[PDB]
Amino acid sequence: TKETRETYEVLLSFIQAALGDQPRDILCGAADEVLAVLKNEKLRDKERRKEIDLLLGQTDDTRYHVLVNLGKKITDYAPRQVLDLEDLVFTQGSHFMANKRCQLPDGSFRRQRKGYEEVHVPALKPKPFGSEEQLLPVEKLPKYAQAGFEGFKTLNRIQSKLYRAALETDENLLLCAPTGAGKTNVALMCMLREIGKHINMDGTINVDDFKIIYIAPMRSLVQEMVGSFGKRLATYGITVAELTGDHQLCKEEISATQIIVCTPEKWDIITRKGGERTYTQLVRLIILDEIHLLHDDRGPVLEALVARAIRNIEMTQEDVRLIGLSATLPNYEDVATFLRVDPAKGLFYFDNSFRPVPLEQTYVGITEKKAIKRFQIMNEIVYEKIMEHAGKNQVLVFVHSRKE
Amino acid sequence: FSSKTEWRVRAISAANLHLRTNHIYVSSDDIKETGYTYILPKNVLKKFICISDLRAQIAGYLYGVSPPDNPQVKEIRCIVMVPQWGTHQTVHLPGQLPQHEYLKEMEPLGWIHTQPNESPQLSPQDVTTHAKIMADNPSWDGEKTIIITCSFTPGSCTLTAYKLTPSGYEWGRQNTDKGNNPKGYLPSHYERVQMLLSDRFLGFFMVPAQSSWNYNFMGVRHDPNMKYELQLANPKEFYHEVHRPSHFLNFALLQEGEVYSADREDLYA
Amino acid sequence: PSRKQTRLTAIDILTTCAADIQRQRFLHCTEKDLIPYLEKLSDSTLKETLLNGVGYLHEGLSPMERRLVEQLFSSGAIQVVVASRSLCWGMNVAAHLVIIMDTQYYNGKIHAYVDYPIYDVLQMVGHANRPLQDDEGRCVIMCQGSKKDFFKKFLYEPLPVESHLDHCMHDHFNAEIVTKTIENKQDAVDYLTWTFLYRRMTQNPNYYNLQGISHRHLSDHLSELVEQTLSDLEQSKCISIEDEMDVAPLNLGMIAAYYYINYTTIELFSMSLNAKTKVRGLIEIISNAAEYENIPIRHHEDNLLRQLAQKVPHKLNNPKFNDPHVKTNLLLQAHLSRMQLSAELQSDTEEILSKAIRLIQACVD
Amino acid sequence: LPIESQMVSKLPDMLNAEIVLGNVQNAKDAVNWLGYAYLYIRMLRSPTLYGISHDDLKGDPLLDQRRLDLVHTAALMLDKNNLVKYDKKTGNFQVTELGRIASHYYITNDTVQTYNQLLKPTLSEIELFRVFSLSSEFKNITVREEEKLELQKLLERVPIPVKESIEEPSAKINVLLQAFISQLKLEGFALMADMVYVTQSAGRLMRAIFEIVLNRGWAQLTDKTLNLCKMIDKRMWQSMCPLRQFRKLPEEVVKKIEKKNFPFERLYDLNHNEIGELIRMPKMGKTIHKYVHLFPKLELSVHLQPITRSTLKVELTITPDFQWDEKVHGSSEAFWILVEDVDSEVILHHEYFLLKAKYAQDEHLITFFVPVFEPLPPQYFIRVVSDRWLSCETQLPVSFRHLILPEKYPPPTELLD
Amino acid sequence: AIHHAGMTRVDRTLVEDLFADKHIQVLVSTATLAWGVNLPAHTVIIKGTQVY
Repeated sequence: TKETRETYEVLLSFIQAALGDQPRDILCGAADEVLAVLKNEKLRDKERRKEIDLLLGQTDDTRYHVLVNLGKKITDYAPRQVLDLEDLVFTQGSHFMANKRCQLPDGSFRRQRKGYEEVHVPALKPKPFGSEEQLLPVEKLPKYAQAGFEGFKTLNRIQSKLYRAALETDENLLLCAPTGAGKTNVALMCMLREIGKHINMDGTINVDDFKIIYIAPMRSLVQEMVGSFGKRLATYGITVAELTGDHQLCKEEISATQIIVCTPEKWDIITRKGGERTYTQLVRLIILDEIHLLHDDRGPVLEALVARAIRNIEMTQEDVRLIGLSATLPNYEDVATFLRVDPAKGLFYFDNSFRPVPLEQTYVGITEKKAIKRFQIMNEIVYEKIMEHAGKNQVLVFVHSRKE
Repeated sequence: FSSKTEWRVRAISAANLHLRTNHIYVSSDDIKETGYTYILPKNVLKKFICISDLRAQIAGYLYGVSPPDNPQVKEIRCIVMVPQWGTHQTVHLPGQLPQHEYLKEMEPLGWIHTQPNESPQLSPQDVTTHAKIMADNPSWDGEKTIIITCSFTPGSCTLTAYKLTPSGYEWGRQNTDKGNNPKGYLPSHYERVQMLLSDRFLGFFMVPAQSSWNYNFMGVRHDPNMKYELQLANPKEFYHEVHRPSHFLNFALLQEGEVYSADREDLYA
Repeated sequence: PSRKQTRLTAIDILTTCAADIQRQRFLHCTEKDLIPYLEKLSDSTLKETLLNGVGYLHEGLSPMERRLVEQLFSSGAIQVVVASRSLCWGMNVAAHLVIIMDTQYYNGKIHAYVDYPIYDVLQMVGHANRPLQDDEGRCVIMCQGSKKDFFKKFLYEPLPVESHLDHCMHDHFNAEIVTKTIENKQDAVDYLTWTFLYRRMTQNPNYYNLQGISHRHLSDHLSELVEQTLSDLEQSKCISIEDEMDVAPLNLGMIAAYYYINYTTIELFSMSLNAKTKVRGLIEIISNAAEYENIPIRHHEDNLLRQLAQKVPHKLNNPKFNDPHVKTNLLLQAHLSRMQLSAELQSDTEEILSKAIRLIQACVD
Repeated sequence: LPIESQMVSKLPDMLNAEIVLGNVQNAKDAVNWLGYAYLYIRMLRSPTLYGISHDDLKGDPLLDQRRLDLVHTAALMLDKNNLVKYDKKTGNFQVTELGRIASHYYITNDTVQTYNQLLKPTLSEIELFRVFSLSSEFKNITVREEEKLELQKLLERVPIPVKESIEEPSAKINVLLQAFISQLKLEGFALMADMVYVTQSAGRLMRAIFEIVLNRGWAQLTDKTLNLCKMIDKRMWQSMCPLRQFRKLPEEVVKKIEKKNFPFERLYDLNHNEIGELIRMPKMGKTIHKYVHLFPKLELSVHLQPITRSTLKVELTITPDFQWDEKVHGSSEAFWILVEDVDSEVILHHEYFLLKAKYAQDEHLITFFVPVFEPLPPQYFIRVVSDRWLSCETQLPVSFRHLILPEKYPPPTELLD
Repeated sequence: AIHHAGMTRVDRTLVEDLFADKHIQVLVSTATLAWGVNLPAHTVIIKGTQVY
């Protein structure tokens, strides 16, 4: 009843204040359980209070009385055809787990404990260096590009793998390489080629011939990218910036800006208004960074960008380089077709063995019937992880909420 | 009292005042024929109804001229809004009459005010107000200036026009007590007068120079002896943000609340 | 709107035609037939654009070249063509559809865009007429949001026309006084009554800032008018006003009237040229001229002007590079140093030079 | 993991914006466009997943038919909401201003039709907020039991009455927007995240409202909506001192000048000393002054002459009255000039005027014509307002009290037959 | 040690300095830490696998 419901809401608020942000199933369950204990008559004196403290965390001598009061104030315990895009478009996009089955590695195993399954996989084994092979120093690659690589004596294995197609071809690129492989410095070269395409004897990198567009999936990423891209490409004398501009105040500002970085969305609105149509035809290069965002709900935007770019090039007959960067995932040849990358000379694939620091991943899950119980189990799991971080290693926990 | 609830109820109410605007009635009753007859342009009437509120009386001051070669009709060409505040039964507006250049071309015809409940008489508060203006102002002629009462009828607006009789003027000059039934009040004090709405010409507004007109939400900032200038511009609505600073000035907040949810996601523009 | 915009527009049209999946739709003869015409060409891109039957015309084009293009079009050799706005007046070849876009043109002097004069627009529109054959003629005017309603109103209705004499006034009173057509203030008012201004003033008095439609209103207005025109003319020592009634021409005014110039120009001259002035000064004084102020700047050419100054014999004192007087100073020095230029500003140089000598001689006088 | 396209969900919105850019005229160009999508190659190489049986795939190998059907469905969706006028016969699309506004603000086509049906000239702020709250972009936002305790408190601490609505999503979204503008911190985390969503989307939403309602010409509501836009952008109500938009200023000083009521435009009369004397904080006297003269101010003159009995010509002369600093005003400053009719009811004309960096202190001359009507009115008004700047406006009554209209023109001599 | 956007501006950099020099083996931060300025960890472990 309402006389009761109005108190239930207050109880929920009180439980929320203790726990903080949590899944709805778990918080509600805990509240129902705290209330259950209060209502039940098998516990007397400190005992019930102690049990509540163990469950809801430390409680002020003043807060417990209020909780008890709430409990006491509780009365009871051909022509086209129309189709539905709802059942068609996939719900919870990018979390779908579409593949029917997953193949476990030999190293990986399963050990289930009470309330939680724990999975362990060891570190990967680096592919042996090829016979008569070696990493390219910053010497043996073309004269001009070498500038701005200072502090760095040698190229990474993968960087060294594809540098040739990077600087010698306008063929579109796709690389799939694990986190840590240092992917940026590959794309950097793809830029140093274009920066080199316009050069003079008595002046270097004359900058009004090219405007480059770097599309990155996240906002901070844009900041830091303009930050390092500036330093790197500065040898050519090129100035870049983030496109946060409101359309009209900063257009004439970004008029003088080259190699601008932005989120796909920004590029799409700004093209819909036409802020782009003053820029374009001065654009020989667009970078799609983390193009696997195609799988996200945000995916259609990237799809809208690239589609427009291609469909447009067919009218103008003036072409543009397109450089895709993706995490290592199948459907690579499909994204290739999409970017009009010639699979022959333009396609690049590398599997999970190329992550610079090999990754041994263990997965732990809770099969608890009740969310309330599951929340308690999660805390216990963290403690086990902490013990391993007992030695000289760095541990780090990414929680669902900042407050949490 | 505080009427915190009252401020909101009436506020979402008044957002429909413009509906009234297109249903209005006008008192037709016996024409003296020796009297003047006043024409009110419909546009100012609409706007004046639209700025008002259904409890507090608001008032406006009438300015007009008689058309050429037709001295017995007074066209009302202008309404002036001055710093003021109302009650449900009356309106307190300052001693100074409008002074301004656009006004020099015309004569004052009296005033007009909103009247929450319809009464078939000129409220004692009114005859008293009018007489007391007239006492202090020779500029206002007894026979030429009127009080137009605009009452809110259901889903509608309905209006009448009064003149003080000399009996009335004397009573009102004299009268102290502002209660709803003062001593010596009589129906002999006022007289109905002939008024017509018109779509033939447009009236215009005059409005306070450095502020707006509506002081209801600051009563302590209003004084009988307060001075004001004017400008050519339209009145803001009763509940308009400007008339209520105290309410938009309710913020007690520590900035660091923003620390929470420091995930900033934007990726636009 | 632009001299250069004509080239670009043709290329854009060609690209659109290519997209339509059918190319060279605007060429009604084979490529073998156009060869005799293309042999006469300098411009390389024009050769291409003319390949599909498309055409263009601008300040660059010679009269023969123009006559040829017109011939090819009317005879049906070429399907469509683009043209600079300046050529709306002097163009002898008509059409079926005529579309005007970017009517507002760029002015360097105030650094802003300004609308096409309405009569121009009407002329461009009248350029779609083919009475011999067509039963209709068509026009599409692409313009800004602001400027939409104005055209919707004034292209269809007949046009009003008002007098400007009230503003440009002095020169004629001066010249007329010189002929002794105006011997005294009265003759001046009388002269005024022969004009179109006289006609219009009482018709739409608020336009001429005349406050009433009455008799003494108009009379007082014309009076105040000759009063101040003769005063301003006497202040400038172009005339002498005797007894307050009569007038006579003086030395200055006599000169002015004789050589027929912008009167303000030679007044400026009068307060500028002094005993010690020499070619340095004569350059800038002759530059500030009424004729000089008539120079046209395209696309806010300010940086180019600064670059030109950077290498000219005489530098300037904090010059603004959107100002045509500065531009004519620099173009003039450029001519004196026999320096090569882009034909764009070279045409301009030639036009300046056309009227230069007269001004110079006036300074001599 | 396969990389698949979520394109189908957004297909109606994507199609619009392409018609808006003029890149698709008709159905055919639409199928040609969609033939460039990732969803196209995925529908080609895995039809089984995308809703195509293999037999009808064999029946149409190129997917010409299925793609055309999808395009037709998208067109129908766009039309029913009046983004596009497209008849099935020709297969051609026509753009509407509503469509353009929709594309330009990346607002969905359900929201935009909600605005089309809801928005009327006579809307109060009270109602403007509700219409905002009805945006289809917010469709999934709901009100949780636990938070309905705080929402009530917030509901009584808001300046604009929501009370039209009780606790339902509309109210939550409304009170949230107000909370954000009123700068209020929220206890619940759910509400915080929610509020963030609402306010971030609110810029584009309110703006598309302004654009629409301005294109219609309804003066009062375009004021209320641009002002709302500014209030969202700056996170304050107008009732607060404009000096706040300069973040360079101390909070206690601002609050101090708000304490005494001394109308802002009255700060220009005062010198550096006279300023500090108001709040009795003379040490601040110089710095305040800087800001007061940094605040964008235009003064404007007008020269008006009648052209025909129907139309007058207006020459507006804008003279910058403020000191430019590119670390404040930046490269450009934006202003709407709009001439409003007698009652400030209808907008007779409006232009977007933009004063660049170089040209501060240079008076700009704008020339435009306005109509006049049969009951010749006492005056028009010429309003000029900064786009982004809040509480920054200058109004110029243009009085016709002395206007003498030209004699009406006789009919042209008839063409005889 | 825990680092989050919520706390501060400069003390984030002052915490990052503390972690690089091995001040704190275990730290808790929001995803914005992974997307922002780049520092790795010997072993990482997201908790609960859920987001709002």
